[PDB]
Amino acid sequence: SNIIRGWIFGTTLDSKTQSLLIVNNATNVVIKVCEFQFCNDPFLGVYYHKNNKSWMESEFRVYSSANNCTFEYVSQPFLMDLEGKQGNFKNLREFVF
Amino acid sequence: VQLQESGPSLVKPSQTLSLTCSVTGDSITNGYWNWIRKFPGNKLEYMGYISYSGSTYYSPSLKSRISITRDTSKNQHYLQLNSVTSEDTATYYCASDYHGSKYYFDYWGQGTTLTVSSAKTTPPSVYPLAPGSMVTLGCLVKGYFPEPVTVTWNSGSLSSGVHTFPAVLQSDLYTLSSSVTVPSSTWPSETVTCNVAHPASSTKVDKKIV
Amino acid sequence: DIVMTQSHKFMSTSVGHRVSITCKASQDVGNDVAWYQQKPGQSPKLLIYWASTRHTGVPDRFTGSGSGTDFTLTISNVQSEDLADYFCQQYNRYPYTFGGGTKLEIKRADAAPTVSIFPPSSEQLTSGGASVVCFLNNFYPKDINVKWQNGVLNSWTDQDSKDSTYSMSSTLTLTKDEYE
Amino acid sequence: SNNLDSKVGGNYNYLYRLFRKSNLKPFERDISTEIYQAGSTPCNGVEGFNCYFPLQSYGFQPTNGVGYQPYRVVVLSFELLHAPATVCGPKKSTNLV
Amino acid sequence: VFNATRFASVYAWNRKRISNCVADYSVLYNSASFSTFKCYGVSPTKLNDLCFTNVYADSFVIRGDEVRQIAPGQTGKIADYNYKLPDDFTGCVIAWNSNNLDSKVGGNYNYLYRLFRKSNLKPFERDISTEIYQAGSTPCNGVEGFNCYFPLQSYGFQPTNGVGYQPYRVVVLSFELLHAPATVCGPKKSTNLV
Repeated sequence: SNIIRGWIFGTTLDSKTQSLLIVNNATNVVIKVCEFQFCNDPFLGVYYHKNNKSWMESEFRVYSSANNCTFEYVSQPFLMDLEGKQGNFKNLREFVF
Repeated sequence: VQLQESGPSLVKPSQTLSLTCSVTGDSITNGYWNWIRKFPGNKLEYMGYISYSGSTYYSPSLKSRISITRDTSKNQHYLQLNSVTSEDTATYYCASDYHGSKYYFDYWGQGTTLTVSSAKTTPPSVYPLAPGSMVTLGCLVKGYFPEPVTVTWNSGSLSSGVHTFPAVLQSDLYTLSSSVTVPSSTWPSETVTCNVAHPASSTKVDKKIV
Repeated sequence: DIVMTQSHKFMSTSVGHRVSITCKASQDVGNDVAWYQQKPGQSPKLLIYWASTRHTGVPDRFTGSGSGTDFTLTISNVQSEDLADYFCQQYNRYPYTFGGGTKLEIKRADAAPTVSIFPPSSEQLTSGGASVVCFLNNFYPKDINVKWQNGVLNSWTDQDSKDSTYSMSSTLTLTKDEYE
Repeated sequence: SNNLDSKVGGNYNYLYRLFRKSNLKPFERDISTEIYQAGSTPCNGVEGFNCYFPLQSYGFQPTNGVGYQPYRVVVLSFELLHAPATVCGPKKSTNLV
Repeated sequence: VFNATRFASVYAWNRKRISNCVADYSVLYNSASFSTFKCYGVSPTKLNDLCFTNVYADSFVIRGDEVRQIAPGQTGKIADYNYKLPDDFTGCVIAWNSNNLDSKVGGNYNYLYRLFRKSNLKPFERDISTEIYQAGSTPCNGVEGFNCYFPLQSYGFQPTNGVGYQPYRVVVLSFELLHAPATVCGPKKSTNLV
């Protein structure tokens, strides 16, 4: 149901060194390498899960601010299907870091 | 025992720097006294010590420019630093070795600031700044040499709201700038005295803001 | 010459953890380890003697031990008032030559500083001077990219004890013809 | 560029610093574009009594020659350091048989 | 060692026979107790875990600029001419100042040292001969001449000289790691036989 979006990498998960995170806000797959100020629990949020969802995401609770960025990439835009379907698991993704 | 650091604060380079640490409480019959130098930048270099029997040691940081003497009848210790330069400007302290009551003790003195430079003295000009919930006062020090000099507020008794700025680089001389904050409940009933002193020429200027 | 090999000049830690200051010397003493403590703005005082007791005014959290090469200063539950200069020395044979030195700091995360520019007073314009004072608060570390650089008299202070941040003050000393 | 940055009467929309303390470091950006004030009376964003403007405005007129003509200056900065060389054109034009 | 009255010369030093014991590792010199702080051969704190067969307390008096020359495999004014440490030297060289102990009225001229020699010294080799030998590439051929240097020199131990020419008493931690059955170990607990 498109809950897992990306991953968070870094030395100590703060703005001391350059951190790595990827944000998938159902529009673009953007990978930024900045000094993100991560909180005690970073996550995301989708509004109106019951009715009028419209397959969009607005909340962003990953970091507070960032500075001294190094890499930034914007991929091809697409439409993420956020429909609450019932059945089996459909997406099978493997990653090696 | 307790030591008291003293000595001249104006010594030209390529000369002999002399100091005096007097011993108060007991004569020089038992114990050991050492000399240390406190450099800015989280550094504390050790120089040496002397004993009552006459044996002395020297630190290997200095090759042949360190000599420590003392006097038994005067209860004073002396430090003779030869071949001084501009990098030897540091804060001097005096310590004493003492044992007693099944514990080790190393008492410290007061401390003094010695400046070694070859530049000439220049008298500063102190000019207060008139203000125009909090009141902003100022005291500019224009026309002084070299950098830095003794500059404080209310003889070091004022620390809240004190913002000390470094000097600027003009064509020939330097210029200081400092400003503090004073609430309106004491203005203009209470005044702020700007104390600018020059130890290299024995100049002490006291200016009040009114 | 005395070669006091150290890993880093500035060691980072946090409140509640254990401070690890190691004087990596090329000798060994045994059960006689001594350490010093010098607060900024105060006289250097005795901290650790004979590796088992403390001096007057020293809390119980300051202790030192080790064997062989690594002699590690142990500070349990380090508070914000423990920011001082530590040096390695002994009290066995004369002279008492000191060590290199280690300055402590609190490891935190970086943040954007607050820029506040104040106009100069009217008394400096009459005499012919100018001073554009800009304050920066709640930033980390002390070495950041200051924004409002050449000619600006920047001066950084020590680390704060409230939120483990830094403070600084920068002025722009100008004249009447350069400001107008 | 006399088609957009050239108006009759002078283009007084952009400013420049006239005096400062001393020389500056390379690539020093200062965003101080407001009117400086050292007195107690507010200037209210306009010039007046004891309200001097050191950021003087430029002059662009179509009747002027090549001396005061607007030049769209694009500085091509280059720098070599310990970082690997990345942006100068990774590929070139070759041929094949 | 350091509480003695005086030491001998650099060629006929008075050593102490040390065997079948454990050295006093409770109170030693680590945090720069003396002037010289040098260790060579092995890791400088690998002494308690290793045992040594022949331990000698080699103590002699040198100048201030010659306290760092005593090292195995390192050249110097007294290393290749007066005292050569063996290749299995595992200790350290540390000296203290003795300007108020070994000096006298008029200067102490009882300490001498060899400055030049025909060949380099072997590991664990000493010589007390004061005759004139070949200085360098050109031999003296008996008497001092034929543009050669004078090997036998004397120390200028005077109390009115500089700090670099002051007398310095040394202690050589001659811990030899040989294939012989060792006698001196450290204060450690050995394991059993498996």
